[PDB]
Amino acid sequence: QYDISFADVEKAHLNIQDSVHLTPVLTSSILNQIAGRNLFFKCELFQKTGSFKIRGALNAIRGPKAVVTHSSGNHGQALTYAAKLEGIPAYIVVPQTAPNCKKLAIQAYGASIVYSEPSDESRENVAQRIIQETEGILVHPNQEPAVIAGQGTIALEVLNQVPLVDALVVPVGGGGMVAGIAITIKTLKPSVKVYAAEPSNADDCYQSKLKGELTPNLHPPETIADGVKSSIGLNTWPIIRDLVDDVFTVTEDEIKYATQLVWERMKLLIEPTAGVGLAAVLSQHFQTVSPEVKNICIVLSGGNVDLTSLSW
Amino acid sequence: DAQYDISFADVEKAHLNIQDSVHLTPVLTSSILNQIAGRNLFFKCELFQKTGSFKIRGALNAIRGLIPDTLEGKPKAVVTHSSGNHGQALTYAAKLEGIPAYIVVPQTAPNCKKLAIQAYGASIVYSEPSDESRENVAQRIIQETEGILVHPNQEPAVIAGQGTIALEVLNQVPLVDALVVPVGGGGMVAGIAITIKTLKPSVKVYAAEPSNADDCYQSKLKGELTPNLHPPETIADGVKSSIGLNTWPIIRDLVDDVFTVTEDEIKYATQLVWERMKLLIEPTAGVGLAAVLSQHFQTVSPEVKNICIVLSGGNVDLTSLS
Ligand SMILES: *Cc1c(COP(=O)(O)O)cnc(C)c1O
Ligand SMILES: *Cc1c(COP(=O)(O)O)cnc(C)c1O
Ligand SMILES: [Mn+2]
Ligand SMILES: [Mn+2]
Repeated sequence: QYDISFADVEKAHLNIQDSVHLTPVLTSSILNQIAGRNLFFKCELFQKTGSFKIRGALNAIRGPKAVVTHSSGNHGQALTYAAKLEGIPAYIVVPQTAPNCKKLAIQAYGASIVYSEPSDESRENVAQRIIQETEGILVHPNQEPAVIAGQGTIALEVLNQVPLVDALVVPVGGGGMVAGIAITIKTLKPSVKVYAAEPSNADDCYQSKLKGELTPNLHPPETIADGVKSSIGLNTWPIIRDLVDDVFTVTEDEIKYATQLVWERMKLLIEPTAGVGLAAVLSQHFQTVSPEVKNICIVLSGGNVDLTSLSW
Repeated sequence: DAQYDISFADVEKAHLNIQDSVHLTPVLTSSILNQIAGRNLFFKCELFQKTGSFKIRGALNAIRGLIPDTLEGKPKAVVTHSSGNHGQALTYAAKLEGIPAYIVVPQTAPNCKKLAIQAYGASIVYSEPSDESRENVAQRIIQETEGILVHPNQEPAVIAGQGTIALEVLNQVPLVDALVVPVGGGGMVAGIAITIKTLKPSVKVYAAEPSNADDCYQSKLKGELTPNLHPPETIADGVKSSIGLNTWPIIRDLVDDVFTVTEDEIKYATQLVWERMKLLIEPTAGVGLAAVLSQHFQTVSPEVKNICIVLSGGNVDLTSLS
């Protein structure tokens, strides 16, 4: 047993497969050619709300005076979405350095926005400060086990969509998605590698694997990947420890290079957090992954990006 | 003499000629866009095509047509004039086939397209942004290189290649009711019309065009070719060309209607795809959606429900905006 069950994943599928897009897998010949593998992009940027976070947010909501949470943007959008549908008012704690377009999008989704400082701590606290003030319930971005169940239903889709899939490269923050995916993937096929991808400026998931024990960022990460700044937690760590095959960390310049490659060559408007998976596959350290592993599916997790970035 | 410069047999042959090198691009949908439009829209995603637009189909078909059974008589060089996208596609096509490319590009053509043409290894030669200057400069470069002109939209093999878009859509959307196609020189909408009217003429073919460059509209009203008096100025930089002698007769006979759209309408539809579909189209590719959202398209019968819009390109500067 881990915090969520295989069973909890299918019930989440059936609980959200009525308002959730079975998003496409797109491919790319020029990108297949720079990798030297056969890349398959799971396009979760096309999802309702702009990222995969509608799954866990719907499933948490289905499966209250208010609902409250902390977000850099995505969960705060997919929660406020799934809660507006049930008439429930919503409060969203969002770091002050957090993306301006993910802020404006949360208010336009109806909810009250309250600014915190950028950290797992300031967030996880200015969150319970509103809970006390509103008597609302909390829905947690990656540790709440309904939310973790919502995201494993990415993995079911990928197994059909890519019949002959060799590896799933997944961006990790709190690890809700990559853990939720490993709970699902590793049962049905264990010759399917599960690689985690993560910026070097925020390498708690790599450090934890190196150390063999939960090793969170103790300084707030400075990284262009605004959506993976969160540390992995207690529920999701065990799964990452046992079922994730490796972790690949990437520099700011690798993330920026690979996100620009998806914009320019694939014409997909991903947020830079979604370029981390590809960054990992194009890395010096990935060029030594067994040439047997050919069929790499990369999760493009979101497209909630401000149409005016540092244009860097 | 009843024959147009191409038939459907040319399109099926183009498909064979190129299918091994061009992507069979997806047809994506958006429930929020269907809501705004009040129709079921199907976005044929030619921005995912190689070189970032559909132009690779025609440029590759024409190239392949120029190469004989032995190496003898193969072109020394290929020459064209282009606002950027045909230049790219021809350079890439010529590169696969080991032929040198010389592209004549207007100075005022987008920088990203100029950079792309150079990245693929062409020599770029600059002209004024007019139909006439593009042609005279390209004729100078032909006489100097002993090269062969592959015209952006009047060459039959290019028209035939762009028509393979319609072959795929017909497969991808079984109960398609209409195609909407941006029109500049008309190679693309002529090859589509030919293909759609030959196989399933109950499907509508509609041209979409900026009102700032409405020579297709005005030519259809008059019943004769009537180009733009002045070079057209519009944010839809891919469709400033005028229609020509080879595409005019097909557009005349087989294109059902022409919808013109304002600059603001093009801007708005383009932003709507970027934000709502997360698809990086260039403004010329928002012309078809602008047209479906226009006041005037409101008189398209409610029976014309399943509308396929060709998103023809994704070649836009990322740092450049407004
Ligand atoms: C939340 C998020 C992730 C990572 O999910 P975790 O469960 O936090 O690992 C990756 N990409 C995007 C765009 C996200 O919003
Ligand atoms: C060239 C082009 C068109 C117009 O094609 P024509 O055959 O000249 O009508 C439309 N959209 C894009 C992106 C183009 O590059
Ligand atoms: Mn981390
Ligand atoms: Mn015109």
